[PDB]
Amino acid sequence: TKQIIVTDSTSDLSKEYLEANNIHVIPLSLTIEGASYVDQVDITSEEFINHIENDEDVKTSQPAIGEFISAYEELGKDGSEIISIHLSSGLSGTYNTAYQASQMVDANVTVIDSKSISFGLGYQIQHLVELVKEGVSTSEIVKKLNHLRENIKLFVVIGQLNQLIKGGRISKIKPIGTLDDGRLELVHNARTQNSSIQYLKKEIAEFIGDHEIKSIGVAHANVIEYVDKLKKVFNEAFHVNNYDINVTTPVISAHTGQGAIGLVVLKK
Ligand SMILES: CCCCCCCC/C=C\CCCCCCCC(=O)O
Repeated sequence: TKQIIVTDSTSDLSKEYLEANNIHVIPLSLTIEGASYVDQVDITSEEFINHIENDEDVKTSQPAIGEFISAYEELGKDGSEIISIHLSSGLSGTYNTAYQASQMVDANVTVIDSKSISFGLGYQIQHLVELVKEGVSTSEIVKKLNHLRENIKLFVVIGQLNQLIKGGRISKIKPIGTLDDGRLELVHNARTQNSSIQYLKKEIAEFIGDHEIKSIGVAHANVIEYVDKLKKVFNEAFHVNNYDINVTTPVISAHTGQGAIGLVVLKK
């Protein structure tokens, strides 16, 4: 009776969490100097960083449609519904490909465009896990996640602007972007790591008003010291109880550059 959850490799949730909650991941790939690697299957994050530091060209790719078709038909084998939630259609063709696959299987699959990435997607997955445990219908789940998204704010501080430009995801010093209905918009330029954090503090204070923070996540492109600077400021400003912190997946850092951070705040 419980729906089965599928996602892609861009949520930045821990492997322990994904495995513990039976979340099936369809991974994206990277092409580095003419050779491709499935993220976290054929290449580790340490290995990826070594390629980047060697000035190598990197591109990313959505999963092949056949990977979705195979997964959906197998997971649906006993008649269970599948809910397949993906990073923003404004950032990747993954969602569209999942939808196409859903029209080519006998299984019953509902595909959701999260309009987000990293913990913005991850927190939707975590809420989805809870709704499935509670027995909520798929149609109601879709509506509830739409409401939840209005309470998520995502910022990214770009590590290497030239990488972001090469990757093509811009829809509209340290550049700072946000997602606007799933599309990446650069909204501010900060002069330093420290000043970027002051900007983010003020923007988060504006976003939350007198609301509590339910979850706060920071994903980072191999720069924990920058994350720690943010935690120190945010601990004083907002008295955060716990952060979700992870090294971001190579598919994301391929676009942001090394030294980037992604801040995600879910308000109550
Ligand atoms: C450092 C962690 C940052 C987390 C927030 C990222 C916000 C969006 C900004 C840039 C990342 C873009 C990733 C695009 C992946 C495309 C995959 C594909 O090839 O289809």
